[PDB]
Amino acid sequence: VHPGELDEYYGFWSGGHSGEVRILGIPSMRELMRIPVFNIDSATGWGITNESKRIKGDSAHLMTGDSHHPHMSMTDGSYNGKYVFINDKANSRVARIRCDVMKTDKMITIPNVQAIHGLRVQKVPYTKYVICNGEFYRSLFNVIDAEKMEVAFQVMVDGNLDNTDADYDGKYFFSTCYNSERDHVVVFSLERCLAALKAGKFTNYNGNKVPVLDGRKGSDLTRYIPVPKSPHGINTAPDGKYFVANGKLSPTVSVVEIARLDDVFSGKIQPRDAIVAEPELGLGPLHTAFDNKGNAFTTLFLDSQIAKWNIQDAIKAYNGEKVNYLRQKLDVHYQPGHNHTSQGETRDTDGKWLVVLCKFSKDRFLPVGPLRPENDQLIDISGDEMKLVHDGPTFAEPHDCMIVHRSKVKPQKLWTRDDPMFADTVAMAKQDGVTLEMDNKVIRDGNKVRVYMTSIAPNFGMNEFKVKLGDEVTVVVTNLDQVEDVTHGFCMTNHGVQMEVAPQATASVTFIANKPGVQWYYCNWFCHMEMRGRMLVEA
Amino acid sequence: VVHPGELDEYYGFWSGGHSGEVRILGIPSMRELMRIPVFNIDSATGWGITNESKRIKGDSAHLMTGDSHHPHMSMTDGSYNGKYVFINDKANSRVARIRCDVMKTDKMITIPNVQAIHGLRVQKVPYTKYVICNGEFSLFNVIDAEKMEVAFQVMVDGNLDNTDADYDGKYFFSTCYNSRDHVVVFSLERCLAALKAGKFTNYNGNKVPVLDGRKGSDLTRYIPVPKSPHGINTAPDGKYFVANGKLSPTVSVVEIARLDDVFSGKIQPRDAIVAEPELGLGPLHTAFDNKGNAFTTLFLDSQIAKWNIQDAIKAYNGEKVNYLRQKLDVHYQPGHNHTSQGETRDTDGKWLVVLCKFSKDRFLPVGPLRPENDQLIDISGDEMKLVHDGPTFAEPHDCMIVHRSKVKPQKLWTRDDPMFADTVAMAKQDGVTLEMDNKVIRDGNKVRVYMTSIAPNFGMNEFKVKLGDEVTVVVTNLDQVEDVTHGFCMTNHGVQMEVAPQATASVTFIANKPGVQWYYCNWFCHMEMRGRMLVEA
Repeated sequence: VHPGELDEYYGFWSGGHSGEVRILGIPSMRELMRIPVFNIDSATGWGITNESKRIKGDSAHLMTGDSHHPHMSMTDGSYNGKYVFINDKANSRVARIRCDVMKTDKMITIPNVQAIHGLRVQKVPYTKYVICNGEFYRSLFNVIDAEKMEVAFQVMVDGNLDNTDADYDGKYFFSTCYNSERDHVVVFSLERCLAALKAGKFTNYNGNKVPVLDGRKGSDLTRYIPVPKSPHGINTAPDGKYFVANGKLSPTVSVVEIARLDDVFSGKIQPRDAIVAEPELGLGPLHTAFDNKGNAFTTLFLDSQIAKWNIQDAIKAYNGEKVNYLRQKLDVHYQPGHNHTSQGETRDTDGKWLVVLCKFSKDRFLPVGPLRPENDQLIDISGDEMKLVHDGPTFAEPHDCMIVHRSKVKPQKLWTRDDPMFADTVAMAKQDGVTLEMDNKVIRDGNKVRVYMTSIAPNFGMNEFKVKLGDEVTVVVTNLDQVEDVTHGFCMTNHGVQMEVAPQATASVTFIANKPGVQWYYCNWFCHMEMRGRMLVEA
Repeated sequence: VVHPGELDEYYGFWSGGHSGEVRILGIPSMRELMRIPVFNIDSATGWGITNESKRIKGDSAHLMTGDSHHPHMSMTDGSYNGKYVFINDKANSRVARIRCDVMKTDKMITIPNVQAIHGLRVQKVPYTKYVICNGEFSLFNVIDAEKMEVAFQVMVDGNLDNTDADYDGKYFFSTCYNSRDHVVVFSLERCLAALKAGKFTNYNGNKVPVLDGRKGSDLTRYIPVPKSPHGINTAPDGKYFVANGKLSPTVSVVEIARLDDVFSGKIQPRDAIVAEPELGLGPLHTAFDNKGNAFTTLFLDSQIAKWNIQDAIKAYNGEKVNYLRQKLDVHYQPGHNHTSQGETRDTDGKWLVVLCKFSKDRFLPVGPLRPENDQLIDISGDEMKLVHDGPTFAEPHDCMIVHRSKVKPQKLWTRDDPMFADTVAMAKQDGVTLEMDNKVIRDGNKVRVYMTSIAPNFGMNEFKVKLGDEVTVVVTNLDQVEDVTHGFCMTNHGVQMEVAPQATASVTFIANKPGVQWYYCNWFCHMEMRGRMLVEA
């Protein structure tokens, strides 16, 4: 990607422990934007603005989180560009990002659980539900309503749940049990789950209304396919025909044929009969991604490699044929966890790019101290041979990523005044008699002051206001510029308050006027230089 | 082109801008290798939340944000020594020191008498004894690099913008954006003289020495420069500085040798100037190669102008000569630019980096918030060539490029490190030896819990607290291999922290939440590292 040329895909990377989501240019691998979710963001005021606190809700007091599995919504198994879903492994939260504006717009705490592993989206007919694994010793599969951001129901299971995926028919979800020689993949029949809901075969644990179903062994709702051993990843192939459970402690992967699952649910066949391959690949197989020619790419954590293999040949070998299913092994640097192909989790898998997330970079970059970056490696798989083309230092241990063709995402260039994200601020303003598109007013409410001001580069609509020492001050800034990329900032000097105000947005922030005398506020973002003003704090 | 297996030639220290951090970049890759938290609350490392970082932030530990402005590395003597990086928080009147051995912020001060801080540079020669910055009361601040305390302040007329230093240790310089305006020149020798002679005032409840550098004073000389000048940049031969015209289409070149005679009264302030070349609309900032050329950002024109300094001197004295060598479009609205080792005697003329404020069409769209564009230009050959377009987050104001040989960080922490010394001292008063103990100490409604970690285990499986107890967790990573960072994460309490090999970190929270509460090693250290805090009603 020379200068002047554009990337072909957007990458949505997990921020890991940074609590953000990152947008990347694929194949350049350059970071284009950071979207704050679970962190406190100095740049935007996310965590500190009243709008962001409202979105955070009950968890607004949390300052950190571990951004885990980012997935984008689909319509019938292709990305639709609408939302990106992400979980906080550390605090039992799932967040939704709206891709028109690239900001987090909803966040929920999942009830009845102390941790959240694994998040994926329903593929087909479209993303109605988001699924993830919870724990409290025992496990709960969670089905969340994507558009409502509410928990629909949960299914209690035998075992401890790890990763999840979904099929390409809308009938089934599945998850790996990391603990119960064999472990299992639990398969969830959605039809049967929804039936059981209408019948009223459910419980609520104390202090909530989330309906909990019984999906333990011998339930109608679930079948347990045995698989070795403490498996990790579970990955659906882009033809809808198989899924792969990744051995981890065992040097294999088990391939299951989704068409057989009905027969397992009827008792027409036994759970083991779902499995149609068990190819030995190498030590520590964690995660499998797929191309468009029926090959798979599996990360070998202990071996530090990617194994390319062919799924039809593996099925043939499990039936005693002499065919080589392993195509190639490629060293990676070092300790690969997850890997993802370009549009890989969808029907549009194009077989161009494989990304590998390696946990230890070692000698691969300049030394920068005891805290070291991870390595994200870009692999050209478009040809017969896999080829390592780029090493991407990466911060705070991203767990997972997602790659979408640019044609499927179309962000806004400006906010719109009716956006739900600052609707409640607009509501508050209306209560005070204030029209945000034209007014610069100060409202006095007891020991509170709300200060409504507009900004048009190169100045604020209010030169100054006067408050008392001690007063709780709320500042509502509306950026009335109508030109793309003309972000304004509001910074109240020496109070540790700053926030971006994008074109057409309103933002607000609340602080105590603790310091007496003339305080300066200004436009911190390049919006000029006059954008300046004074808060006179009186003794 | 840095291929897989090849390493970058230089480290870049990039301003975090409004992110409040410093970024470490590989040059010429332009890959972000690390983020050093400074003025921000960092979720990944716990910086801003841990007791160690709160101690370093001091009187500003309540602030949750800032705008990290000018990163500059220490020198000996006109050459980077890799020891420290200094950086200011424009928004909150703070300066911070990063130790490059550990790549962490080790000191932070709030500067007195000042309501905001703009420029920051390091003394070059004989070594980085002082760090200099500009404050609005305006005040010139001289900070003791090593001690991180303000040595003295100098009151001037007009409003200070950017600053630089000479290559002899005699003179500091600053632009005034408000009162032709001026560049104030400060004589260090005469400033130190006046300190010793007691010719200084104090303010308020600080005892910071404040000297008079207003017009007419012995300490300062005001050189007139058009118009609301921005950048002030010292050429790498030490002979000139350039003040950047901004509103005026020019740069002014002052000859540093002439400044003694300006201070003596032998020549006039205006006689300092030896070239005023016209370059283009909006000249903001200049960088230098190692062949006599300068590279100036033209903001309104959106270009870089390469010109020659000696030819501009010749043209100023009537000669019929062409000083302007090339103009280059950049994309778009160039603010600052820096050359590889450019602000030192080691300037190598390999690479120019340009910070442009508007991406517009250069990257995939990503919403109403757009990245800025950091453009890498190859300046080795005759003409300048654009080789790379670097999206950057949150408006980086400034950067510096240092050769990798001059930086040499630690692989591990050491137990005596002053960054956890007071924790170590607190553990000692509790009778605790951090390299071996897993203990719980009870004190009123305080609880101190000391634990060790060796992958894949915490030394303490579980402990018991009452509801509402104030709990400090001190974790010591005892692995001895590089790159085996651990984390401590107490689930559902919004507490996480990195614990690098041999380091100690502590975090204090209230146990608000009854019942079993899991903590674990969030960072890949795995997978057993788990443990239970039992909170009892």
